[PDB]
Amino acid sequence: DIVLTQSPATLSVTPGNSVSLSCRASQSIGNNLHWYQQKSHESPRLLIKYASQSISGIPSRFSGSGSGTDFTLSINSVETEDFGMYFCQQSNSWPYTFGGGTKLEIK
Amino acid sequence: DVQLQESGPSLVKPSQTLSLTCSVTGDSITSDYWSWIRKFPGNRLEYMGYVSFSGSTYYNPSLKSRISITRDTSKNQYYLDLNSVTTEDTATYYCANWDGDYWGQGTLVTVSAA
Amino acid sequence: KVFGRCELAAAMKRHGLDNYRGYSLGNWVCAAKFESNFNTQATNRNTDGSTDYGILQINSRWWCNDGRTPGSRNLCNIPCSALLSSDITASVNCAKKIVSDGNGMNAWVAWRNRCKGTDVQAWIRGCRL
Repeated sequence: DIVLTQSPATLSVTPGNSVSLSCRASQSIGNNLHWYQQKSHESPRLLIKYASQSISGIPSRFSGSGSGTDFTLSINSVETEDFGMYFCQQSNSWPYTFGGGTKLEIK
Repeated sequence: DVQLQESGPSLVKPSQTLSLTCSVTGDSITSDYWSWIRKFPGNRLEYMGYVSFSGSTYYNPSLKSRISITRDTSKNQYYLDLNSVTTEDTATYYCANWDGDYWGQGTLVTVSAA
Repeated sequence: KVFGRCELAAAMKRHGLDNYRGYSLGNWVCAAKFESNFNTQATNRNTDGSTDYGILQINSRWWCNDGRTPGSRNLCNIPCSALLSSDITASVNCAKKIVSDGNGMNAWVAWRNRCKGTDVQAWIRGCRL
């Protein structure tokens, strides 16, 4: 099983500031890493697919980068609507696995 | 457009079979891959599995083969069966398409001797 | 566009097919070779009115919507024209969904008849990746 590790586990930021969230895989997965957001009492929402491909309907301030085993999700100028949990997921190999997640909250 | 919704018991007893139904609207079940994902009390997500258009299935080894995902064309909905549950199976269950663009609302299912 | 063998292998590696769902990179280059001969604009009308599009000849009956095929299912939720671009993003994204089914790479007839069982890795040898 491929293991995805996300660090930091928690991140506090002031709206208007930018942040970058990390996700590393125990082995190479090419570009097969996706990013999800999840608010309390809500279902996960796909933000970025295949490491860096954009998703229709998602704010442009979200962007992903990486390949191999090192990936990052970036939020240019954080907004109030962005506070919640962020998870990366690999689809390179079965079973699909998720990283532990990073919590983004107001400073 | 497409919308998904989970339905089923919220409380189940240890050792019994947990079953959930996912209703799809806006398009045919036969036109996509369908999955099940659950969130454990600790903010931990686990991809349970999915069933592809050919009917072939892929289950997470972690489920030790207690899982089953079937489809019902006429009713345009698919299901999740999880056998011999323990308190370890207490979590919020979600159904979603393979692409990940369509998710249900998620439903908490608590396993308890009560 | 017609990719060179090594050019496509490097590109497909960039698009994460080096070891996707158990299939080594050689499989994908070999498949493209016998499916479209590395031509991204390649198309082929079938006997059922469906058409295969792209470097990977993706069928309009089950995978993409070209708007003129009977029981089109559009499993890749994408228009077939997107699979005819010089940019292989769409073709790859869709091919990954196809191979994620139980039929694996058997979905590609040319791959099954000319690659499955052969030294597919030969297709990436002698290349700067």
